[PDB]
Amino acid sequence: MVPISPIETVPVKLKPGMDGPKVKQWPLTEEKIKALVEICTEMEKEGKISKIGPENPYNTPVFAIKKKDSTKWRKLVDFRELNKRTQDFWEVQLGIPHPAGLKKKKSVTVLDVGDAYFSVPLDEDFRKYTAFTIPSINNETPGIRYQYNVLPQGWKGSPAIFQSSMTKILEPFAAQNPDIVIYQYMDDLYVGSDLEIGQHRTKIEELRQHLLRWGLTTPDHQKEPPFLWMGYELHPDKWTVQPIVLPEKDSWTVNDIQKLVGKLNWASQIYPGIKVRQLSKLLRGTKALTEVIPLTEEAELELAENREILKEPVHGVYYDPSKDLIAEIQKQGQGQWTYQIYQEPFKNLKTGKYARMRGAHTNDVKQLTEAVQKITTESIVIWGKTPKFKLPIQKETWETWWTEYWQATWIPEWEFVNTPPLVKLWYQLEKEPIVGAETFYVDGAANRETKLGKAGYVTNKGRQKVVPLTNTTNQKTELQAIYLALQDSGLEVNIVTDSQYALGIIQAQPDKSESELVNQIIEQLIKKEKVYLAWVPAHKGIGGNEQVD
Amino acid sequence: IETVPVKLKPGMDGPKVKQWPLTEEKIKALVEICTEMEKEGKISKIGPENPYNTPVFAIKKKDSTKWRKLVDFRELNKRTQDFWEVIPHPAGLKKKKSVTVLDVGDAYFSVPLDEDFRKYTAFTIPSINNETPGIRYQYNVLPQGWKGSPAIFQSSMTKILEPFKKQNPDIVIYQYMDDLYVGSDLEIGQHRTKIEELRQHLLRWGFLWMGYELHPDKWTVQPIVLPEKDSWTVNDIQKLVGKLNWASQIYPGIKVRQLSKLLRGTKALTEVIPLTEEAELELAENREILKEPVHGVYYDPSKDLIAEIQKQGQGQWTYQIYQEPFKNLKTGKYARMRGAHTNDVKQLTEAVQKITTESIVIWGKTPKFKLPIQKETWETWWTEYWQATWIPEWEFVNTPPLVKLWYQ
Ligand SMILES: Cc1cc2cc(C#N)cn2c(C)c1Nc1ccnc(Nc2ccc(C#N)cc2)n1
Ligand SMILES: [Mg+2]
Ligand SMILES: [Mg+2]
Ligand SMILES: [Mg+2]
Ligand SMILES: [Mg+2]
Repeated sequence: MVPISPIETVPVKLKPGMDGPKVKQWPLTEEKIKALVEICTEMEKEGKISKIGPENPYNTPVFAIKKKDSTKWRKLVDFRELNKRTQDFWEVQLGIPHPAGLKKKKSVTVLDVGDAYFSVPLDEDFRKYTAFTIPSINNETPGIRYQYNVLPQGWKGSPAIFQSSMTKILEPFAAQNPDIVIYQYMDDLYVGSDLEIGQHRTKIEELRQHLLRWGLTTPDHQKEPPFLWMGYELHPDKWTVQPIVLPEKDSWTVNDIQKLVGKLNWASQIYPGIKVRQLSKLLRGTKALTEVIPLTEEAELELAENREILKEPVHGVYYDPSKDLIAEIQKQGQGQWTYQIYQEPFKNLKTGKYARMRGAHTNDVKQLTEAVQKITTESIVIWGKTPKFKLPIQKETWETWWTEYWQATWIPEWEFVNTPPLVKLWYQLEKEPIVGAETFYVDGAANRETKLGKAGYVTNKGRQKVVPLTNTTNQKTELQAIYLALQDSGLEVNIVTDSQYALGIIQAQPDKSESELVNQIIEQLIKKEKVYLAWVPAHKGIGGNEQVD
Repeated sequence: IETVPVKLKPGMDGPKVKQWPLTEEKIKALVEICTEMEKEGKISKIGPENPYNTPVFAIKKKDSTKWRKLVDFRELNKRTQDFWEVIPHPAGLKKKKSVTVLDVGDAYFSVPLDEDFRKYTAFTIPSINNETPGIRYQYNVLPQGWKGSPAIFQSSMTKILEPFKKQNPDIVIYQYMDDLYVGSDLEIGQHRTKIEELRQHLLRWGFLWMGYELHPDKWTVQPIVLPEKDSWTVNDIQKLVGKLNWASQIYPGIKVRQLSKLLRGTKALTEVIPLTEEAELELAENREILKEPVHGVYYDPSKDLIAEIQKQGQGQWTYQIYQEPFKNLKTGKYARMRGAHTNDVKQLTEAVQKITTESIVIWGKTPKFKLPIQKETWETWWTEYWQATWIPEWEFVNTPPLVKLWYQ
C-alpha cells in the first residue's frame, strides 16, 4: 500500500436560513428500479455513495434513463432543489481565455482526469443534504436510502470544488515547471510546452506520477490538435473560429436574423471588416421570433459583403510577449468601426468592431475615442497591455478637438495612418464675436396646447424673419430659429440665442443627429467660414425679440 | 491580540465586485507583495466556498519607485457597520500653517481581524487572459483602506501618540483611513524635524517615511468677480448680464435692469456701448453685494459633500464643493502643471485627489464628484494616475454646463 495524500474537503453550507431539500421520490417502473439498484450497488462498492439510516429527513429525486449507450441504464439524480438551497461559490470559469492571448506551443497533450473527479470527497457535514431514495419493488419495503461521499454530478458546487481541488494539487508542479502550461477543462487536463517531444512526454509522465501521489490515475487520448474549444479551433501555431456558415434563405424571420447576427458577431473577432448594422436595425421593436421581416436593400448588401468576407478560412496567430502590440482602426460608416490587432504586419492576432452607442447626437471623434477605449480594455484583459494605435485622424485634428472640448478626454500613444475616410472636425465655433459679421438675434416659441409656434430673427442691419409653424414645441422652434439665421446669413455670422437647450446640443459638437433639424443646422455650420454663438438670459429685455409669441 | 467583533449592516451580504482588468506590471507587483504578505501571515489563501470579492490594484505613491497594494473597499465600506466609538473632526487642522500627510497603514497589520468577518475581505489577483485561476486571498489582519481599520486601531493609535501629543500640545493630529495628518505652525525645517520625530516615534512603538506637505492657510478660494472695463461691447454686456443673472440665484439683491437697458435694440455684437450712470451704479451695487459671503451657508455632517469640476482649458480646472445647490462651502482653481500637460485625464485625476485631500482636511470626509468626462474614458484610465490610498465616489456629466463660463 503506497500511502496517498488526502484531498482536503471544502466546507460547504446552505444559503443562510435555508434547510436541506425535502422532495418526494417519483414512482418508478420495476425495470428502472432494478437498474438503479444495480448501479447504486456498484457506486456504493466504489465508495461514491453510502447507505443511510431512517434518521435523515432529506431527499432528492432519482431517475433512470436509457443510456446514450444503446444497451444500459443511467442514473440521473435531479439536484435542482438542492442547488437552489446551496451557497454561491467562487466561479473561476468566468472570463474565459481568448485564443489571441495564448502563446504558440510545440506540443499539447491531453490527460483524462475523469477518474480523479470521484476521488474528490464531499464535505462531511453536507453529505446528508444529498440523500436520495431508490423506491422499493411494489412499494412493499422501505426504499434504499443513500447519500453521496463525493461531488455529485449536477450538484451546484461540483465544478468549482473540483477545479479548485485540482488547481491546488497542480500548483507546486506548475510553479516548479515554468516551461510548461497547464489548463483544466471539463474532465481533461491540457499540458502544452515548447520542449522536444521526448522531454515533453517526460514532463507528462512526471505529472502523472505527481497526480499518483494523490492516488489520481490517468488512462495512459482521443483528443488531439486541432482542439474544438468554446467555439474555436486551436492549432499549435494558429487559431480560428469554428466554421461560420451563413444559411441561404428566401425569407428571414426575427429568429433567423438574430442567429445570423450572432454568427457575424462571433466571426468578427477574426474575419476583418464584418458589418452588423443594417441587419441589426431590423430587429428593433419585434419580440416575435417567428415573425418574418423583409430585408432592406442595405441589409442585403451588408449580408452580401459579409458572405464575401466569409468565403474562405481566415486564421489569427498567437501572442509573442517579446514583440509590441499594434491596433489599427477604420471607419466603415453608419456608426460602424472595425479594427485589427497584430504584431508583425499582415498577421492578425485578432480583429473586431465597434458600434456607436444609442444616442440623440454624436460625432466621429467621440466614436473613435470610444472604440479606442474598448480596444484598450479588451487588450488589457487579453495581453495585459495597451497596443500602439494607428488611427485615421490627423494629429492636428485631435489636438484641436481635445484642447477645445469641454470634457476631459484622452487617447493612448497613437499615430496617424492615412487610409480614408479620415475622421475630421466638420465645423469649429468662434471663441470671440466676429467684427464685420452681421449679428442675428434669434428666438422661437410654441403654444403648448395648440402646438402652433413661431421661429425667427432680427439683425443689426434691419434684416428680419418670422416663420409660422404647426405641430411644434419650444425646443424645436429655438432650433428652427437658429437654422433660419444660418440659412439667411453670409459666410461669417454672429448668432444670439436665449435657448439653453440649443446651446447644450451645439456645444456638444455633433456632426450627426437623430433630429433632421439638428442635421440641417450641422450642414449649415459646415458651409460657414465663421460662426459665433452667444447665449443670453431670456425675458431680460435684450435685443432678442418676442415678437415671437 | 484580541479581535473586536465586526458585522455587516443588517440585511446585507458581503461585497461581490468584479475584479477589473490589470496590466502585467501591476499583476507582477501584486504577486510579489501578496507572496510576502502571505509569508507574513497578513493574508491567507481561500477556497471556492468564499463567494465574495473586492477589487484590487497597485499604485506608485508620490516620488517613489515601490508599488503599493490598493484595495478598492468602497463597497465593503458602505456595507460595513457604522463604528461608533462614542469623532467631531478638528476644525483647527485647516487653520494650521503646514500639514504633513503620513502613510500609517502598515500599523493596521499588527492587529488581528475578527475571524467571521475575514471572508468579506476576499480579493483576487487576476492572470493575464485568465489563463490560470486567479489567486484568491483574504485578510487575517486589519486591511489598508477598510473603514473598520482606523476605527478599531484608534485605541492603539491614541496610546501610541500620547507622549508626542502631550509634549507637543499645539500640534494638531487627525487620522483619516490610512493617513495621518499632522499640522503645526512651526518653520518648515523645524516642522520636518518634528514630523521625523513622530515617524521615528512610530517606528519605535511598531512605508511611513514619506510625507505630503500641504499649506492650508495658503488655500485661496474664489470670490465671484466682474470685469472692470473702460469700454464695453454689446457682447461684453451680454456676458456680464448672463453672469449676474446666474449670481442672482446665489446672492439675493442682484439687479440687471439698467444694464439690460443697454441691450434693448438690435446691435452689432462688437459695437461699443458707453455705460449710463444708472447702469454703472447697478454694476457697482452688484459688485458690492458680491463681496459679502453667501447667505445661509452651513455644513451638515449628516449630508453628502458634492464636488463639481469644470475644464477651463490650458491646464486650468475650476471646482466647487457644496451640500445644497447655490450654497458653496468651498470653491477653487488649479492652474497646476504636474506631469500632465498632454493628458486631460491625468489632470482631472490629480484635481480629484487634491480636492479630496482638501475636503478631508476641512470636513474630515470625501465628496461625491461630478466629473466632466465619459464613464468609459475615466473608468479606463484613472487607476494609472492614482496616488492616494483612499478612493471617492463619482458620477459623470454628459451635458456641457453653462456655469463653466462664469467660473472663469
Ligand atoms: C495549454 C492550453 C491547452 C488548451 C487546450 C484547450 C482546448 N481544447 C484549451 N487550452 C488552453 C486554454 C491552454 N492554455 C494555454 C496557456 C498559454 N498558452 C496556450 N497556448 C496554446 C497554443 C496552441 C494550442 C493548440 N492546439 C493550445 C494552447 N495555452
Ligand atoms: Mg407489506
Ligand atoms: Mg468560415
Ligand atoms: Mg425669449
Ligand atoms: Mg490602463
